[PDB]
Order: sequence, then C-alpha cells, then structure tokens
Amino acid sequence: MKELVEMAVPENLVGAILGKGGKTLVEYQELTGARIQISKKGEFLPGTRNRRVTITGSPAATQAAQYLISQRVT
Repeated sequence: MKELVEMAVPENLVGAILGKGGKTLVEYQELTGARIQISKKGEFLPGTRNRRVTITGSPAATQAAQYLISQRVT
C-alpha cells in the first residue's frame, strides 16, 4: 500500500530542502525510499508563497521523509 503526502515549504527556506544541487533531496529519497518532488520552481499553494512538496511511497517511508524535511523547515 502506497500514499501521497503533500506539505508546504516557505519559498525562502526551499534552498534548505534541496541543499544545493539537490544533494539533500536526493539523500532523503535515498534514505527513505520515498519519492519527493517540489512544485514548479515558480508556483505556490493558495494565497501562498509556499511551494508544495509531494512525497509518495509507503505510509512509513512517506512519514520519515516528511519528518526529515520538517526538521529543516527552520
């Protein structure tokens, strides 16, 4: 069983998630086995300046990746 988690990441912190070169985003995927994607390098959520991050995989994989990203959201 697989699921999709969608979370918000303020535009001024996204450089944190990527880590530059995508290094971190690749590592988090690597460690968890969850696929992680960040919204259009131009568009955000609602009356938002938060980009949308989509995480897919097993519930446990998805939760470990959301958690690890959350630690870096300042």
